[PDB]
Amino acid sequence: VVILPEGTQRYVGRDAQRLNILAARIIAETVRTTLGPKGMDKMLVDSLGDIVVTNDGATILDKIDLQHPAAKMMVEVAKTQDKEAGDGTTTAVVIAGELLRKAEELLDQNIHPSIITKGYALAAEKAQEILDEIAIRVDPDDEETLLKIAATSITGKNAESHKELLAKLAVEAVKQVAEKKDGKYVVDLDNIKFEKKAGEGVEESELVRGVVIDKEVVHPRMPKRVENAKIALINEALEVKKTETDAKINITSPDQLMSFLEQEEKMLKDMVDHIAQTGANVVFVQKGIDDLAQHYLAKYGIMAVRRVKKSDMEKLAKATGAKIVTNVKDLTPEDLGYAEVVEERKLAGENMIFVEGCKNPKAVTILIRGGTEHVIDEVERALEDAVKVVKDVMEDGAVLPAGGAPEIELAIRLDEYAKQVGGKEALAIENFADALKIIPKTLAENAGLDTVEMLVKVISEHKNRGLGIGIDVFEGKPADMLEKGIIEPLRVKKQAIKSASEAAIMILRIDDVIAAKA
Amino acid sequence: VVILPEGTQRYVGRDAQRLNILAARIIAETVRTTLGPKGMDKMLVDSLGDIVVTNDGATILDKIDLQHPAAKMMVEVAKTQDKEAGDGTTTAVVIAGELLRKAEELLDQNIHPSIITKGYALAAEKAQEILDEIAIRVDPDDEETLLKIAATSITGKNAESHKELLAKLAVEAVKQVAEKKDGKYVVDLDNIKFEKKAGEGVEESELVRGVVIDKEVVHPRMPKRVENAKIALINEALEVKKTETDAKINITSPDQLMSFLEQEEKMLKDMVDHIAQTGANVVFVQKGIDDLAQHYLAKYGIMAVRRVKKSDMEKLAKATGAKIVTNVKDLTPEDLGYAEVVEERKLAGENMIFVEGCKNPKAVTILIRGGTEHVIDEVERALEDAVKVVKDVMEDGAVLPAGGAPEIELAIRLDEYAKQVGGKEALAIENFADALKIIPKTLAENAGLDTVEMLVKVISEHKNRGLGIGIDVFEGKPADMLEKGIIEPLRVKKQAIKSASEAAIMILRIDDVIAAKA
Amino acid sequence: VVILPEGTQRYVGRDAQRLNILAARIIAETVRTTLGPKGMDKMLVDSLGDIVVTNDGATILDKIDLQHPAAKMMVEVAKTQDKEAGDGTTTAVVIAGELLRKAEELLDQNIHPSIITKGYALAAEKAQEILDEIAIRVDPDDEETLLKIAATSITGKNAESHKELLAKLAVEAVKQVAEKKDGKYVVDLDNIKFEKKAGEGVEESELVRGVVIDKEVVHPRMPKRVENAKIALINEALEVKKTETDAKINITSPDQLMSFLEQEEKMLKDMVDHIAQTGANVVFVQKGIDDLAQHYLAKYGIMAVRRVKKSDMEKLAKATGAKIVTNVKDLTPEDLGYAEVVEERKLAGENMIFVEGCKNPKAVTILIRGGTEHVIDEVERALEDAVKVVKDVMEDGAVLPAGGAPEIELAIRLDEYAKQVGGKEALAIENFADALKIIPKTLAENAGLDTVEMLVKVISEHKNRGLGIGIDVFEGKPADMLEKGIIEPLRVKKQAIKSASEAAIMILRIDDVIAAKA
Repeated sequence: VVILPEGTQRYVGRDAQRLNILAARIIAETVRTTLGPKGMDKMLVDSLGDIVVTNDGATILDKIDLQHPAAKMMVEVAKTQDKEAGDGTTTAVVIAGELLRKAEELLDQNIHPSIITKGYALAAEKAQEILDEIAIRVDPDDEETLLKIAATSITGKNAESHKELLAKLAVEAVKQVAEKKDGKYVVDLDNIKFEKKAGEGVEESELVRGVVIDKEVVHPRMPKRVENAKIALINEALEVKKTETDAKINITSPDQLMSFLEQEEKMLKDMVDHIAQTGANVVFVQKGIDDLAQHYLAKYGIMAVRRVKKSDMEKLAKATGAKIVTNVKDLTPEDLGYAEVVEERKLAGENMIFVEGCKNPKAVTILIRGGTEHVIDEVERALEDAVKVVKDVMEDGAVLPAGGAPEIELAIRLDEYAKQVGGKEALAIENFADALKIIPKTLAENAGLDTVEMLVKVISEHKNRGLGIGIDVFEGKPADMLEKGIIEPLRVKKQAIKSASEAAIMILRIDDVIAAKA
Repeated sequence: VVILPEGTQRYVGRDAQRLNILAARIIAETVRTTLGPKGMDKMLVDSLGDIVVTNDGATILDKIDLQHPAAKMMVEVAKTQDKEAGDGTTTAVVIAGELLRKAEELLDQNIHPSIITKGYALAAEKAQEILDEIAIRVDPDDEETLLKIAATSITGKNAESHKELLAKLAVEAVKQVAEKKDGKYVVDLDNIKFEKKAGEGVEESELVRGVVIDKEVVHPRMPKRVENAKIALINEALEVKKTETDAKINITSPDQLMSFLEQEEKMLKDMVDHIAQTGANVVFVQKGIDDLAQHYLAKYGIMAVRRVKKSDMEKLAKATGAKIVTNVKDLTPEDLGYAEVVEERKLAGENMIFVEGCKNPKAVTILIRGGTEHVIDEVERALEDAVKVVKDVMEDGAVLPAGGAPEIELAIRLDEYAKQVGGKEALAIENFADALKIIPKTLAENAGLDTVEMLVKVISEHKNRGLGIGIDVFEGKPADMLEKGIIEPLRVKKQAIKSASEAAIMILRIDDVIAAKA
Repeated sequence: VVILPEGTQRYVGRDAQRLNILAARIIAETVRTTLGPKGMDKMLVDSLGDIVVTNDGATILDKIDLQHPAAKMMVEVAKTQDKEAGDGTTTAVVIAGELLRKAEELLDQNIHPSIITKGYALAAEKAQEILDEIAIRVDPDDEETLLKIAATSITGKNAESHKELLAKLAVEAVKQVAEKKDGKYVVDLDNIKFEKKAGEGVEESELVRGVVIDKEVVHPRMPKRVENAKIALINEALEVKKTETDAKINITSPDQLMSFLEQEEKMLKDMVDHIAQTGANVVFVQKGIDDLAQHYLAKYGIMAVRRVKKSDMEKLAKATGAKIVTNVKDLTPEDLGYAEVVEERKLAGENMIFVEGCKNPKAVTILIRGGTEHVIDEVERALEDAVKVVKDVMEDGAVLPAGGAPEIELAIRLDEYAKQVGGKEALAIENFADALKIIPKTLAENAGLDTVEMLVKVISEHKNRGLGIGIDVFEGKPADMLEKGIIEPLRVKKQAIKSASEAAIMILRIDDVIAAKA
């Protein structure tokens, strides 16, 4: 009997399983080649011909147009990993793939899915306990650590050539923006601007203790540089105000034509006059500025920029100290901000306003320079992770070695744990532990090393020497990640195992796939 | 003669019956593999490409694009179960499938349909008396019982890995929200919000004795945290009011251009002033909030949120005690609510507002966290069922054992009831009793146990040890369900038989199908 | 640069392997469900609506229209197995598939395929030795064991309902036509004919110590039954002969039109007359028989058949003892054969000739009766196997237990062998040993038993009691196969392993698939 529409496709039991797992395995196999300091990049071109060159796992999975649903779910793993911890996106997708691969060996041995699923949930929970335990508690503020986290992050990415600098710029920015409260920090990444402009070299990028607005000084007669600038922030358009209630002038005598043109003229002037009287010499207006207004600002020697982005008004406020005022009328000197220098400056041709030298900015800007548009785009991404990863540490105060060290310890510990629980769940558990080895395994692989030999060396060397033993892909030998300074946030590995696990266990429970026709 | 339009399909008698019962049987066979704590899930992809991975029967049947009308009939059963009792969607459809299957054996024996129908109705009514009679009455808020109900509900779903936590949250939320009238409890599930947000793990989900609104503080200079918050709830927009009747300002002198602007200016300000005067320091406005208003509101150090959903306004009142006022002017201190803490906060990046720590909230929020969108989506569903099962018991005050125990009880007795009425109705009644065993049969079937033997052992032991005996899928052995806490609501089983029966009878009365071309 | 033609497909490395192996495994999982006493059958309908219902692995794979190259390669395994041992066609394919599954696990470890390949060959050669050792030697003609071989061969098929009768016929037939040159037996399965005729049940099937031919007695006045028949076997047609060299009669007088006519008559009469003179009373002619000749044979009371099939002439000779002569002229008494009864009978309404009661028939016929044509076709296949496995044991005094006992013995021993080889080959040898368990595994699987549990009991017991311990699917537990009388030829296992092994190694060696557009 015709129950489902002609065109609907369906797979049940093992077919549903074989398919779903394979799609996931293939996606993981697609991004794993990107993982690690010797991992390479992918060039992606969408339907419109837009080109994206990047090493980022999340970006890749996001830009690429996947079909198979199982493959789409893996994307969720990378996306969530990215929002919560920054780095580790390729790691989570890769681990998720391997977990499934190891589960199908069991699935094939006829272990009921519920058992595998239960075993994994146990291993996953136990992996978090171990991580919280073997993590290196650190000084949320320690610059030396924040720098290694940043530098380690900016590795195996196009921008690695200038990681010392970029790391430095990334740590400084987060430190400044970071808000202290209860010996515990909180970082709002919106207080860090990323302004990019091709030209020069990446080595020319910098941190501006203030804001870099891609705007211009409205009037040519205004000053292009103001030293000890008193900044005023208004978001009310400098123009002739009209009531909300409909209203219309009723001219009855010829003299009114003038009296009303002048009244509007006076209103416009009084606004500018009011501004001047606060002693402000620089004004940023979120909205428009009539020509007459601009003219008086110019005659006052007041520099002015109009139609400034809402988010840009906020950064200026936090950097300069200035307080945004809705109406010019309410502007007082106590609302002006400070900046050592504010000036129009041309970058790769285009003019831009620089508000720098702010006392203690609560918002900062990283100016990214580079040889081509594509270059500065992939630097901005590298920098985005660096910032988030630095953030993770200042907020968590916990760090771990990299090089596969965590995944290796976990694989040793979780396996021993398996023996403790026994039964068929112990099979799922030891399989979970096994799957974790793709991280160290993939690192050596991408480095063109003999996968089998390396694992043998690190595991044993790690078992002997300790928690920090991981793979130094550059030197192609086991090494102490801690001494090498190869370090990452605890959160990266925590979120990575959480998302991958939950995703795997969800996919692993699907024994019936029913897709309609598109 | 050409009576019907070309393309019209028609089936009569055995044909009409054979196809109708087949589609239903198949729809039942499709969701049965989802039944029980060992049941699996289905991934459903629609014509747009949106993915739905779940275990819930109603969701499945609802999301799938069914063609055959008899199949569409079954969708009604699962749906009604879901609204009325929450859990039990799949079993209702399964029983309905089985009932029709056993009925056809009688049709084939040439028993007139009206007799089979009569037997089923007799059997179904008798089943309700039996269910009401063996039902285990317990007291409405017995936390221990409620926790077993929620835990039993959560098992067999993706979330089961964390059922202890989720059960606890479900129960707490319902106990708090529940209202008692005349020694009777009534629960409006609208006083329980579910907020989702990927990141962390399902293990991080919590119960907020207050409200989590997905919005942010409208003004940057407003506080982001208010401790002993005095909350004001207003829905009228904080903007310049206009009459319902049309009006237009008729300007006649220049001095007016200013006088009217300042009047609107004053109106805006007066509102904010009035709010401040009540003592309020946190205000949720349902409509919009003018820049000028936000500016004054800010200067007062009052946190404010614009465009808050009406449903969220209602639960903020229920929770904080605040009273929703329409016009700012009518706001009073007695209209203000309380919250131990109200603060903006970022979750996986996106900002949010927490109104936590209310005295005796009447509405609460279960904040769900998870590794991926799909995971929190399924968790939400599980939480939904859990909550409704807990509601069933607080309102009904009756519970039954699970594991196919009730069905085995029903099967025994109903079969004995048959012997009583005798005749041909007796055949229909004894078949209804037989049909009821798919539940225990399917539990064993999805667990990989020998259906025939398990069925023999339960019915046997059940007859010796009574009501409590059902199947323990996790131990592949019969067991006292009451002892193991494997318990479920009386409503779940009652509503199941009701909908399963009426549907089966309706289909069974059909001896002519007439379908027009689409 | 365009090297290959558009439409050409190519896969390389892991892709070529993934594809090839997945293909092989799928084709193996497909025929897998027919293995063992509780293996089921498949109905194959080709493009011409022709229907085939078997349990035979070789028949299935040969009839299915396979697209994938890898799949096509498994067919050769099934086919070569059938030609050499009869049974084990499915086993060979199932093992080959598992062998590849276990090998990709090593491929994923990045174990060079050269190593996996070398290891598998060691395991295979070792397996042959082990088989030759554990092989139980018996008397090639020992009826007792011969019947056990046949009876186990037949079980698990449609004709098992009558495995006693059928085995008796098979063992009897092969024994009779079997030739013992020098203390060594050799058997030509061509001396055993299979005749099918729908009608009655499979129980009426029988062994004719002679030949059954689907022909009729050429002339009506000829005897339909001849008691102690003196059979004559003529090859040339009984017609007016003609020279090889072109020739024509040149008539010159009326008297010749008649003399040449009477001469051709005389020629026909002499032939028949001559035959008659030998004393022959039954005559099978391979070619035609002129109407005049028929008339004479009739007068002489000689029963004759014309147009007898060549292969039947040879069976008639081998059975009756008659010597086949080319020209009637050379036929003599010493050439006549003997049959205790040559008679015409109707079967399913069709006339057939029965030559039975032969002295020491060297060619024999098994007459197959059945309920339908399909039933009869499947019994014929069931018999073709019984006949061949019996043949195996008469030429090889070797026999082995079944129920997966051999594969279990091999898995245990080959695992030990691995240890003394060590290194990565050890891994490969272990996987080859592991792979061998799908036999016992799927035997239990098809019986509905628990694979994991069974495997543990069998191996445990086998280790305790010895070589004969295997799975008794009918009783659902381990048992002694030798006592139970469940034995198979040594050949079945030896060939299976070879074919499976050589094919697996061949596929593992591929790393580049290049397919032209069809």
